[PDB]
Amino acid sequence: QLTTESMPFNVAEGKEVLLLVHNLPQQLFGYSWYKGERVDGNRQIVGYAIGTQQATPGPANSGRETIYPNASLLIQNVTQNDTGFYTLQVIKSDLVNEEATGQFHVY
Amino acid sequence: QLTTESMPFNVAEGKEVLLLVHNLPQQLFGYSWYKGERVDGNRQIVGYAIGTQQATPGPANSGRETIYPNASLLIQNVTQNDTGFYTLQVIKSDLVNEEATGQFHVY
Amino acid sequence: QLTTESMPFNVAEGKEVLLLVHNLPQQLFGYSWYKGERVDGNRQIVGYAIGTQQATPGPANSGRETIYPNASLLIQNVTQNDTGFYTLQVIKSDLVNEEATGQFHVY
Amino acid sequence: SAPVFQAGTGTDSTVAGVNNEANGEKSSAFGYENKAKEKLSSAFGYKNIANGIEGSAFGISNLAKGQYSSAFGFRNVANKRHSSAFGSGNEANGEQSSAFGFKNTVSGFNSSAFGSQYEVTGNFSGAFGMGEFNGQYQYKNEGNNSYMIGNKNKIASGSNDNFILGNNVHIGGGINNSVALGNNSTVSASNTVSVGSSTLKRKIVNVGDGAISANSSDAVTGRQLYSGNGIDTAAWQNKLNVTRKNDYKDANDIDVNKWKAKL
Amino acid sequence: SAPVFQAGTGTDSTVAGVNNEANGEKSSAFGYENKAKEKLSSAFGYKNIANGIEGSAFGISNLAKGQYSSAFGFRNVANKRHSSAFGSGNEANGEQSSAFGFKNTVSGFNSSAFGSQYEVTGNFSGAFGMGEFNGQYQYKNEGNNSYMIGNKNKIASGSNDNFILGNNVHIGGGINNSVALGNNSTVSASNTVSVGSSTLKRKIVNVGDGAISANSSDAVTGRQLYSGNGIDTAAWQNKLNVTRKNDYKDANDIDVNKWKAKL
Amino acid sequence: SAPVFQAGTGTDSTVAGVNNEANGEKSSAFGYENKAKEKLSSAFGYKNIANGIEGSAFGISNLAKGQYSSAFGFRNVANKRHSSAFGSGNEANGEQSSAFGFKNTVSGFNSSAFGSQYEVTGNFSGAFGMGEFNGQYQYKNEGNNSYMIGNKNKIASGSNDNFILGNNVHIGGGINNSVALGNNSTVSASNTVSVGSSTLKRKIVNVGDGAISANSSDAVTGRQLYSGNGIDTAAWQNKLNVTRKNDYKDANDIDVNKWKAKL
Repeated sequence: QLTTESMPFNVAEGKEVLLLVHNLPQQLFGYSWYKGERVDGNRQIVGYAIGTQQATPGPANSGRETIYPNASLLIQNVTQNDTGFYTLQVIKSDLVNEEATGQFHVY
Repeated sequence: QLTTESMPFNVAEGKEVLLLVHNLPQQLFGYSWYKGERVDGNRQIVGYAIGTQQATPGPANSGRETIYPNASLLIQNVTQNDTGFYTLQVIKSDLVNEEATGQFHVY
Repeated sequence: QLTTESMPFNVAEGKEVLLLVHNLPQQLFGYSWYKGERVDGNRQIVGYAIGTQQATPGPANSGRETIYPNASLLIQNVTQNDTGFYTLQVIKSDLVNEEATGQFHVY
Repeated sequence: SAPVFQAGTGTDSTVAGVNNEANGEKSSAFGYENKAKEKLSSAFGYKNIANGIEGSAFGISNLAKGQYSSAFGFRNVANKRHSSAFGSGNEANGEQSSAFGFKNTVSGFNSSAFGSQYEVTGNFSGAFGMGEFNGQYQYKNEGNNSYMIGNKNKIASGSNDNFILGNNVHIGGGINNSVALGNNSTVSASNTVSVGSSTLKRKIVNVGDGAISANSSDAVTGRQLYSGNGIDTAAWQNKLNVTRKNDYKDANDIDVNKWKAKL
Repeated sequence: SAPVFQAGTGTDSTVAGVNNEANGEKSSAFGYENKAKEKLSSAFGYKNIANGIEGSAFGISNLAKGQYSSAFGFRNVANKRHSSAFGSGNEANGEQSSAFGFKNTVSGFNSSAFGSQYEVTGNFSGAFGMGEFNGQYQYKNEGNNSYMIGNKNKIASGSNDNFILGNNVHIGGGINNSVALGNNSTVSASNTVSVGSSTLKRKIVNVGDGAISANSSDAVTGRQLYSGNGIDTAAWQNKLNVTRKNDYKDANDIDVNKWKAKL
Repeated sequence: SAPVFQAGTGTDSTVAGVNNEANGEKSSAFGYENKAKEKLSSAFGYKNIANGIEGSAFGISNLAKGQYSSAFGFRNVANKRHSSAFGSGNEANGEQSSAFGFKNTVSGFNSSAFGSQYEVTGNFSGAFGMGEFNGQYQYKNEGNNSYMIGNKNKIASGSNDNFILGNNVHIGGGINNSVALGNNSTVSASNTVSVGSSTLKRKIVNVGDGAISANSSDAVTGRQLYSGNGIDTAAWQNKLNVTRKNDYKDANDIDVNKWKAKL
């Protein structure tokens, strides 16, 4: 089962937050990170394409989010408005989709 | 059954002639008026399209024929060369066709 | 069976060589002459298209080979490097292919 | 009638469904009330007819009459050799022709139509885009070796070798070797490129500098007219009667007697 | 379960394969686990669903929901009337729309997409070429009566009547009636034709001679500026203060007293 | 042999017709002498072979070898992943490639061909129109990120980022970032736009007025050269030696002794 892990769960007001993915399926097509609980066009942060090895930011990008080629997200200089839920969508080689959810709270 | 009615059947040399349609099928695609008994490309007066709500004259138009959005034809300032037969073609939403025939004589 | 005939088999150092075809199938699409034993893109002399009635030389053309509209080849001013094997490809109206082989040696 | 799964009236033929009939050699009729009538023909779906040798009808109410012809979708017609109709309501009446999309008619040799409601009656021509249809086609491509891209465009008969990329462009008779660019553009002569009409005109921007020489067919930018570098001094000096400063400081080419009088 | 060849639950319906069900009148379900649910609908292949009247699904995992809709290939979706999806992974959500190729989405009225990874959300628009897709579409055509040919192009919403033939061209909001030509070109105004950008500029070559007259909207070549034929002599002679040679040989328009002083 | 309606040699497989064989898991072979050999594969029609996982062959003598590949029509070949062949005699040997029409070959990554007798061997390229074929292809598109629209056009290898809209245009090696417009046009340099050849030249008509300033890259019309408004007076006055009228009426900058001699 696809799983997402936050590290650390509780973070300071100026540190880095890293979200990792375990049990990622093989033979994929691309990734996409969203904000909240639902997959929405207007609430996308960053996406990655494996065919061209390309990374492209989305409408809800501020300049502090970075994607890595293992479905991993890095956020720097977090504030009190960055606390809550996040959603990950994985597209496979057969055009089928998978979803995962992570969470973290800032103090 | 699709029917066409002329009013009046006998008309003067300067009056108006009106052709009406009864039992028009629903869910249509367009209309087209011809001159004579056969559907011919070179003998079309006017046509109407429901998708864009458009009316466009044909090669056999003189400037005296008007179409209405109920498959009705109006002819003004008739002469002795405008007497005879007329044909109506109706295209449905399934791309099938229907034909009707009307007639009037001028004295 | 498609057959190719050379005339003459033994030719001089400055004469003409003519290759003819017997039992050519009907309802064809085009012809193509190659050098050697295999059909290769880089070793084509000339080709003919029946749809447009066109003849177009290939990469391995020197200026001495002529095609006729009966799958016949004429070579003029032969040298000692023009001796050996030749291949003919015939494309039919169903997009299927046929091959034939001819040979001649120069003294 | 109940469905039946057995052989047909031809040799090595097969019918599968309700009220099917296969009459050719090695023919297949699968679905509801299909008809295969020739050699190596296939009718799959609902009320499909295949009358040509090696013709295929797949879908709903399709007709394949030519040899090596294909009708795929809803109410398509293929009539000639190597003609293809794909989509909804397409007819192809030319050899090696292709109709793709919604209500496209092709009747030329090696012509292609993609989109909605175009007719191509020319040879070696092509249409990409949208037109209109209300019983008859109101925008056609009737030229040879001409191509159209856009909405509501027309090329007349006898006008050959034309290219249109735009909307509402109508080329008349007697025009050859022309290019039209933009929306609501007009062409009225041969061997011309038009970028507008007589009511609205366009500007060409981001153009590099040309060459100013005796035989130079390159466009000229505004800076070159502003500065004037590279022009023939003698031609402009004898076109506009100029008295040169070096010949003015030192009195040259003067009529002496007339200067005696006034002075 | 073993394959079964019999009638369905509708009138004059047929199921042929394993675990098929036909529920409409004159419907056909042939293959593995197909579903035909309406009148005159056909499902052929592997796990195909036809929910619309006269809708056809042919291939692997296709959906045909609209009336007179066609889905042909691998994982295609047709939703509206007279909508066609042909190829791999195409969806058509507009009336009389066409999606052809790999991963193309059309949601406009009478719009067409051919190629790889474009979305056309405008009306009477068209796309030919390649884009990108990583969960969401990153290049869309959102203008009306606009056409795009190439790779990685964008048109915003509210920008209508535009034509692009090139790569990496992005048109912003508020631009109408423009044409962009070339690779890496930019457009920043209405009623303009652009052939480059502010960093790289192109030259226009092989241009015929224009007309030099009072009202002539034709381009000017380098030879015409070099020679200067056909210009207004009086306008240039009073724009640049010239003392004409015929008025210099014969003393005319001189202030006599000032010539008395110096001489 | 008589037709047979039973199970195949795989798990949950089905054969329907004459001399059919299905060997994969959940496979379907319907028609005359069809062959399905992999998982979730479909062969419908006459002598069709499906050798790839989730590959579909529909029609007459089609081959589907790649994964998620589709062959629809008469004698089509699909070889790679997500490759589509639609029509008559098309082959697609590239990943995510599309061949539509009559005798089209694509062997590039994300490339598209529509029409008759073109070969596209480049990556991210496209062809729309007509070519020629007599055993070998005589017009190919061998450039990357290049597009061709018309009849009998060629792009060589190593020439990238090119766009052609016309007929009989041949681009040689070493040319990049060029645009060719018109019939029988020639291109011979990089970063250029050509509207003709060295034997026939075209005119650009209906052009708006540019800007005459120090840094203005806009085209100039005939009226601007006719009138001469907006030019630098000092640059033209020192380029062409002019004696100004105000300096001629009042004797200025004269060599007094030389005027003493002659007068």
